[PDB]
Amino acid sequence: VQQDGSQVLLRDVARVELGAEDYSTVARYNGKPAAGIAIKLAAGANALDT
Amino acid sequence: DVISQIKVQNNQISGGQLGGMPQAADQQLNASIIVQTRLQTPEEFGKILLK
Amino acid sequence: ANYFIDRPVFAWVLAIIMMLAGGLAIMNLPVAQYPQIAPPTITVSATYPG
Repeated sequence: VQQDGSQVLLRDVARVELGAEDYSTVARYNGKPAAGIAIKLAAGANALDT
Repeated sequence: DVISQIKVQNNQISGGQLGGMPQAADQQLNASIIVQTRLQTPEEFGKILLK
Repeated sequence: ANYFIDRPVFAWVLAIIMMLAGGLAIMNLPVAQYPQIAPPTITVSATYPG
């Protein structure tokens, strides 16, 4: 808070944005943005019904 | 004071990258930044600035 | 041995038991492309941002 009285906020000194945790990876599927998951099965499980 | 100065001047400061994700377009430079490293010899330790 | 020749019903019962056990096994038997071939490995991952 300045002596004038104007309040200094975070937005006055920075840009706040919902971004990513890790920016060092570009994943594209046929040229379009995408994210994937790998399923690793279990022990004693049926790979067909799973 | 000696302990605090040793802690300050024997650190592993992580500088970062001169151009890193999210980087600007048409960016053609990528390098790491070195700021500080842990001391290695007693000669370096004896040169720590106390005041 | 050779005493099953005198007792065909015992042989047929043994065959039926074998077939039933095989059906039960096929009903609940894990399937996969390959079994655990690689030796076990443990991965320790640490992140130091910057």
